[PDB]
Amino acid sequence: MDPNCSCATDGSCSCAGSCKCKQCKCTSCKKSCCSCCPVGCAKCSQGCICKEASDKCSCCA
Amino acid sequence: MDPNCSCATDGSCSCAGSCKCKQCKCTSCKKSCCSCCPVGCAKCSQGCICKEASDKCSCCA
Ligand code: NA
Ligand code: NA
Ligand SMILES: [Zn+2]
Ligand SMILES: [Zn+2]
Ligand SMILES: [Zn+2]
Ligand SMILES: [Zn+2]
Repeated sequence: MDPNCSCATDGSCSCAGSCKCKQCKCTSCKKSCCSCCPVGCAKCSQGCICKEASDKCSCCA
Repeated sequence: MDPNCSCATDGSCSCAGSCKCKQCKCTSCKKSCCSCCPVGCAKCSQGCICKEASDKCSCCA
């Protein structure tokens, strides 16, 4: 339940993207690296390239 | 054609994952953030958590 994930660390959590974690450690959870892109974004797959403002981004299509 | 992507920067590239880029800027390309996980890995979607050794990882299922 490190600063970045508040979940149980025993493998059992089913948060599946409804958590508020920054960097969730649950295998059920596939949230995006940013608020401006879907989790599937091609330009961000090797690493997030956006500025963490939130809102909406100019670097991805 | 920055240090991290060698592609043409005009939108036209169709490398689609056959490039050697570290952080490819082409919208056709969906390579993984690491060598030990598929691009779809749940634990790495908000940010890569693995150690860049390459090989195979202990943090993801
Ligand atoms: Na990409
Ligand atoms: Na995740
Ligand atoms: Zn969880
Ligand atoms: Zn979660
Ligand atoms: Zn390319
Ligand atoms: Zn590429």
